[PDB]
Parts: sequence; C-alpha cells; structure tokens
Amino acid sequence: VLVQDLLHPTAASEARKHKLKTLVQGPRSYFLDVKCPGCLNITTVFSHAQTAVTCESCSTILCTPTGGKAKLSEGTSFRRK
Amino acid sequence: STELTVQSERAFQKQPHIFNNPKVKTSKRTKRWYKNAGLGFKTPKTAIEGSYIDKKCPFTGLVSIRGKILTGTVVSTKMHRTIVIRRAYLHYIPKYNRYEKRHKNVPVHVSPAFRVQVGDIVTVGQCRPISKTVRFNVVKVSAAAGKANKQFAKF
Amino acid sequence: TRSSVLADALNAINNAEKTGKRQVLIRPSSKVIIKFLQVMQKHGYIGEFEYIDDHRSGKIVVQLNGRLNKCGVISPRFNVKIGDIEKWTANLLPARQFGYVILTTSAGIMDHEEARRKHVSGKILGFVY
Amino acid sequence: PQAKILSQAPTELELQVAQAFVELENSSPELKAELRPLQFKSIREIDVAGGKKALAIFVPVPSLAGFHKVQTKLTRELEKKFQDRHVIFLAERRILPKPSRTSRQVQKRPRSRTLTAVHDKILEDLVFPTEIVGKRVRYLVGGNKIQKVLLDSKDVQQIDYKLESFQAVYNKLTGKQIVFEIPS
Amino acid sequence: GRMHSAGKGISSSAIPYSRNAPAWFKLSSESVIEQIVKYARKGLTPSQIGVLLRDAHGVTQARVITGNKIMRILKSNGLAPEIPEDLYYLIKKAVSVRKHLERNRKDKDAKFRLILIESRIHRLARYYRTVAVLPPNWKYESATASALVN
Amino acid sequence: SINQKLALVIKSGKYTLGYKSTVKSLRQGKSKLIIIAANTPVLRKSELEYYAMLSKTKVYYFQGGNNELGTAVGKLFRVGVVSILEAGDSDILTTLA
Ligand SMILES: [Mg+2]
Ligand SMILES: [Mg+2]
Repeated sequence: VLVQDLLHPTAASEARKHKLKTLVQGPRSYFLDVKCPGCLNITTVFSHAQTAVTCESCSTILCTPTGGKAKLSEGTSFRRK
Repeated sequence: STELTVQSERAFQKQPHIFNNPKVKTSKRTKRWYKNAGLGFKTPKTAIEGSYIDKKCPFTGLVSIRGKILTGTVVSTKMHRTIVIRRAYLHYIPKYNRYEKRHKNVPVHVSPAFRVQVGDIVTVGQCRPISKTVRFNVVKVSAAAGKANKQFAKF
Repeated sequence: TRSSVLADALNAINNAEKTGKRQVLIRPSSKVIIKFLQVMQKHGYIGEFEYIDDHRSGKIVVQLNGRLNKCGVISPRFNVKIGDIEKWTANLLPARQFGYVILTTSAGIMDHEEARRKHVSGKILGFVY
Repeated sequence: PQAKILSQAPTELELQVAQAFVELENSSPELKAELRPLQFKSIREIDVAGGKKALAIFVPVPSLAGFHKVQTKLTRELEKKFQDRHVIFLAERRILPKPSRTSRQVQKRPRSRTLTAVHDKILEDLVFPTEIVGKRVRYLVGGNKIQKVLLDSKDVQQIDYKLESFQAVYNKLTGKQIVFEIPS
Repeated sequence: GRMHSAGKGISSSAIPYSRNAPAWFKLSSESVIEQIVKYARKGLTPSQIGVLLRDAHGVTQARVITGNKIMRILKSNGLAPEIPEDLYYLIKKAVSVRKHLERNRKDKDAKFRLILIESRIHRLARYYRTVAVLPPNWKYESATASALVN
Repeated sequence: SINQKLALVIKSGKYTLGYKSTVKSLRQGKSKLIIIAANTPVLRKSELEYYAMLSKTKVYYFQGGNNELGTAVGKLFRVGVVSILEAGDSDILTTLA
C-alpha cells in the first residue's frame, strides 16, 4: 500500500487477525452465566472450559470439553458475561 | 580458635616476646597481643579475643599487610590455614578488538579468625613471602547471607 | 532467539524504507530503541513515532519520510576511545559532511558529533545517514 | 468530628470540605462501614484553562478499596455543594529516587515506589469510574512527548466533561503533556 | 521454539490488557483464596487449581484478582511441595518412560525420548539449584527418581 | 489415579503398613480399607480376606506386588498389605477403588 495507518487499523481488519497478532494482543475467549434446568443458580463457566463443569442440581455435565470452545449441554440457558 | 587443640604439636605455641606473668595475677589469665592491620581493615573480634597463635596472622602475627590489595573467589580450602583464590579477568587483544576470559590462581594464607568457604569472596593483602607460593593474607571475607536459606526441608 | 532488539528495529526500518513504505511497526520497543529513534528524529531522518504501550514490551510505529538511506547497528557494541571515533566515522559514513555514528555513552545516547563536542566517549551503537 | 477527619491542623480550605463530609452523613443505614472511617491527607487547588478550579484530594492508600466504593456517590453531592470545582480522588503514593553509583545501600526500592509506577497509578486513580483500555506515547518531531490515554466507552457520561481538568491536574503534578480519547 | 524438537508453533494464552478484572466478579479476593487452599488440600497442583478456578468460577487470573500468584499463595499457606510441578511432571514422565523401557528394551525411539526428557530435567534442576528453589547437591539419579514421585 | 489416592492418604490421612499391624487394626475394628499386593501369598491374603469379612472392611487388590505398594505409599521397602485407618482429604473410601 506504501502508505497505511498502523496505529488505527480497521475493526474488520483486527477481528480476522490472530489473537496474538493484533495491535495489542488480547483474548477472544469470554465467560458465560449459565442456568441449568435443575436449579436457578447462576454458574460462571469459561468458553474454552476444557473440563466438565458441574452444578449442584444437575451434577453430570453443564458443558463438554472439546478442542476449542466448550459445548454447552443442549438444554442450558446461558448469557455472556 | 579458642579451643580444639590450640597447643597441638611438639612446640608450645605462644606469641613471641609476650610475657604472661605468674606473679601478678589478673582476671583473664591470658594476655593476648593484637594490632590494627591498617587500610580500613577492621581487626576481627575472634582475632582480638581468641586463643589461636598463627604467627602469619595479619592482626595477631608478625606479618604486615603492604603492597597490593586483591580480590578473589575461594576455590580450595583443603590446605591448613591456606586457601587458593581464583581471580577472573579479561585480557584484550588489539587485532580483533575483543577480550578473553582469563584466570589466575593465588594461594593465600588464611588466619583461623576467619571462616572461609568455597564460593566466598575474599580480599587479600600482600605480605612478605610466607611460603614457596604464598604472598597474601586474607584481610576481610565478604559474605552476608550466601544464598543458603531457602534450601531446606519444607512442610 | 532475539539477541538485539535494536538490530531487529533497525532492520525493520531499513526494509520498509527500501521498499518505500512510509510507516513501520517495531517490536518489542526497547528504550534504547526509543533513544536511538529520538536521535534519528532530532536529525530529521525519521518523523513522528508513537509507542503503543501494551502491558508486555510495547510497539513502535515510526513514520518515515523517504529520507533515510541506511540505519544500521554495530554489533557487538565495541568500546571506542576518543581517537577511534574518527576511524569509525571514516569507515561507516558515506562522507564527512553528513551522517552520524551513534554512541552509547555514560552522558547519554548521542551521535558522534555532539559526543565529540561534549568530549565524552563510550560504546558504539550504530549509524544513521 | 471536624478536624479529626483531616489529620492535619491547616487549613480552612479542607476544613470546609471536612465539615461538608459530616453534614452529608444523614444516611444512617450507609454511614456505618462505608463513609465514617474514611479520611484524607491534603487538598490541592488546580486552575483549569476553562476558568474553573479542581479539587485534587489525597487519601493515604491503604484504603482506596473502601474509598472507591463511596467515590462514585460522594462525587455527585460534593460537586453540587461545591460547583465551579472538579473533585478528583488521588492517593498519596511515595516516590523514592533510584539509587546512584556512589549512594549508600538503602533497602531495595519496591516497584510500586518508582516514579513511573506512581504516575501510572495517579492516572488510574484520576480516571476512576472508567478503566484505561490502552496507552500511546507520541514522540513529536520537535522533541515533545505526549501521552494518550484510551478510556473504556462504558461509563463515560460521568467523566466526559472533566477531561480538560484531568489533563490540567496531571500536567500540574507529573509535568507531562497528556491528552485523552475514547475509542468508538 | 521447541528446545528438543523442530516445532515452531506459538499456541499460547494471551492474557488481557486489563490489570483490574473483570468488573462482574462479585466474589471476594479472600474467598477465592480459601477456594485455592481447598483445592490445594485436595492435592491439586497450582496449574490445576487455576484451570478449575477459571472454569467452575469466574477467576480470570489469581494474580489479577488476589495480590499474588497461586504457587505463592500455597507457599504462604504452607502447601508448597518439595518439588515444583513442572520438574515433578518431568520426573514422572522419565520414570514412566523407563518403566516402559525395561518391558521394551529395543524401543530406541523411547531411549532417544528418555535422553531428551532427562536432559530437560537436568536443565530445569540446574536452574532451580541456582535460584535455590531446590537444595544444592539435589541430583536427579534416574534410579531414586521414583521416590520423588511416589 | 489409584496411586494418587494412596498418596493423598499418606500425606493427609492415617495408615499402617505391613501384615501384623493390619491384622491388629482389623481386630480393633479401626480399619476402613485394606490394600493387598498382587504377589502376596494366597494363604496370607485368604486370612486377610477372612478378617476383613469378619470385621466388615473393604478389600482392594493392588495391581502390582509388594514392591509397587511400597513405591505407591512412598516408601523404600516392600509393603505386602497396607491398612487405611482414617482417610484424609482423599476419597479412597467413597470410591470403590
Ligand atoms: Mg517463534
Ligand atoms: Mg537446543
């Protein structure tokens, strides 16, 4: 381009980059507030949880570890943050 | 060394020309001689009120510290009242405009006032020829903690 | 392994300049790089550079002006005397009227002209012209 | 309980603030364990370029955790009583100089006592209700060095009218030319 | 990268720029500490404590929520083990390779792998002996190393 | 996994090593789980099974001889049978193994 703005890249340009290779490195992972069908208590889980997070009522699975993001247990109700 | 065989060989070990009178008794029964070494070297307290003799001690013996003051690292304490220090330095070669690490071993007489361990940094003062190879005495040992505290049994 | 972050900064500026770019992103933005760039900016070989302060080491975006010919580093940082500075500038600089050999000195990071006029000498970092 | 909440004898510029703390204690459910034990060191008055003044008050920093809990409330009615002022809740963090070569061996300086970390904590406490999401340092071609502080877009309505007073007091304390911006 | 391989992959964790986090944590910095100690009383290593805190709880990082890191929390609460967890897992990997090796003596790939694992142990143990995390004269013996893992 | 449960019993709970202290603990009724090695003699393990059946304590069979029990409990000698007096922070009693 021979002239570009490194200090103010496009949001579309930054969103497709690697998490390390942005202008300031940060994660794309987040946290979720999950309600199991068993009870009403809010349990905070991780997106890439990599462990079978459990609740007190439905104490079998609330998610399932995978290669990347955790798979929520097909009946849970979650909201971000 | 107040104890552990002050007199341990065929000769009676005493400081020369220092007289302990057996007529005028005192409350110490030991008349010890010592001197200030000079050059801001504090005479150690074990040298002041010990019972060793060490005619080559720079505080209680008959040797004066004069000449050069060097600093080295103890690499051997296996001799009796004598240590070898290792002085590491850089030598410059003008052709390549660079340096080389070089070491020189210095044998140093050490008084029993000091406790000297391998890995310690000592400063040494030049004296008259003490032995075939020894021309220096330990005048001060530099060790505060020695990195030997976090190295033990945990709970 | 990154051994000289100043060398990686000066090679990135030189590669962006030789391709004709007007801006260059530098990692990981040491303060030796900041002081070297401040001498380059003082003498006009670069322009504005802004330091992106992330919480690890930072980044520097330098604005070029098509004006630098070669910014290089001398590695290792040789100890230069006050009489060896004329030899280093005769060896490294294209002419006697322009170009500066940058010296890290205990009076500060400075080029050979203000180091001679301060009568201070140290080790040599690099050159700019 | 007037001068006991100041811990210094002078002066009346803080004594009127110290009494204005007590008459703002008519909230007995929340007076206990929230506002009663809090206490401040000193008061500085800074003039902004817009003709206004700003209070820069110092709290002794064992207690920013409990003091920040009331700061976002207490700023509102303190500003209503003291219009033509902008109140900023700083902490008194000691700055220790770095040792020279010929200096005596004082205890090792913690990184919190360095000059750069105190200035960073001055900035963070200066913009309290927002969070700093980035920092840039422009190095101007004439030798100028301008700090840029990026603020989180959430909860900016409380602070957006005080950015000039924030940069005037920070230039007064740290002597550093700074600006602010909010990404969108 | 990959001191004992040709891999150049990066695949790391990018922690946030926010040194105060995460503005929805309603749990106290004290209560997460007894949750750390509760998990450490259950025998969990500091890396497994941080994983389990990040997953079941909202703990982004213990250093950003509390004042210190997890292994420092265990040291101040007296639950630091005799061996660091990375050296411990390296030693038990070399023990398990050797236990495989007496059953399969002609596993020359496993012998090459054991040499690489043991050389990683000697480099890590030399660093620990320099920084006095480990006592001096602490030697990995490859025969008494099963006593270090139990 | 099982060795981790044994190691957490050793660090945090109470136990006795050996045949004679295990028999004494079974007679006192103080035993919860007895772990018997693989190479232990069958007459010896038959008497340990009888005492555990006579005192209602669980029996676990270690997959490995007395050399492996000694290493699993952290010792440098062969342990033919280890009795667990009181579990510590481990769930070796709640889990069947
Ligand atoms: Mg790489
Ligand atoms: Mg290699």
